Amino acid sequence: DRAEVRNIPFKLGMYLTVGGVVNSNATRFSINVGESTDSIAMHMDHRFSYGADQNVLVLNSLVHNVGWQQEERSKKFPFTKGDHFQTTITFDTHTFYIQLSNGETVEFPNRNKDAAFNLIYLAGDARLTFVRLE
Amino acid sequence: DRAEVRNIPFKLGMYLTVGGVVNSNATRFSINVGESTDSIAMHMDHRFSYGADQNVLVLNSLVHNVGWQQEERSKKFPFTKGDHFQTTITFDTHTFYIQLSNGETVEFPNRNKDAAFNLIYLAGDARLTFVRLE
Repeated sequence: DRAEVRNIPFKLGMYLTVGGVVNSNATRFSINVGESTDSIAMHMDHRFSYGADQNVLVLNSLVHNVGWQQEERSKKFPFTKGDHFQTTITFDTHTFYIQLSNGETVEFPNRNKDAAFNLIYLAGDARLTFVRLE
Repeated sequence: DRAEVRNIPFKLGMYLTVGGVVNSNATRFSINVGESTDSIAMHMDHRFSYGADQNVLVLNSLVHNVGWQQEERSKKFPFTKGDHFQTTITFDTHTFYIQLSNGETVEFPNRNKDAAFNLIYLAGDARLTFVRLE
C-alpha cells in the first residue's frame, strides 16, 4: 500500500532521511508527516505533471475533517522520473526544514506548532528504499 | 497501535537497527519481521515473565493461516525493564543474524528462504524510539 513508518515518534530535534526512486511516467508523489492519513502537518508533493503543474514542489497541511489549507510552492525541482532521491527533514515548533538531494533547502511553517508526529508516509508514483529516523 | 515500518522492503544485505525502551512491569515484547501480522518469518520475543518463562529470548516463525512453528530459545538476556535496548538484524537466504545491545549475537534459520520482507513491527510492552533500515 503506501510506504509507512507508524508510531515511532518523529520528535523535535530528530532527523528523518528517506530515500527512494521516482517511477517512470510518474504524475506526482508526496512525503507526508503528521498524525494520520487525514491529518498531515507537512505534505510535500512533487508534481511532474498534475493538471497545469509541471516540475513543481507544492507544500501544504491537511486538517482532519476540514481539508487542505494554503499551498506554498517551490520552483526547486532536482527530481527525475526513473531516478533516485534522498530528502532529510527536521523541525522545531515554528518551521519544517527540508533538504533536497542536491543540497538545496525548502522551509515550510509548522502551522499547528506540533512537537511530535506519529505517522510518516509516501504516497503516489514512487517507492521508498531506505529510512533513518533518529 | 504497534510500531510499524511497512512497505519499505527489508532486503538481503540491508541492516535494520531499532532502538527503544522496555516498559516498567513489562511481561514481554517482540520484534517481528515478515510479510503481515499473520505471516512472520522472524519473531523474537523477550520474555521477562510469561507463564513459566522468565528472562528468556524465544524465536519462532508464524505461518499464515497455519500458526507458530518450532520455538528456539536463548538464554542471552541483556535486557532490563524500564531501560533502553538496540538490536541490529541482517539476513541472507539461510540465516537471520541478530546482534543484541551488549554485542552478543543470536542466529535463527530463515525457514522460508525469503529474500525480502515488507513489514517490521514491535508488539507488547515496549516502545520504539529510532529506526535505521538501509
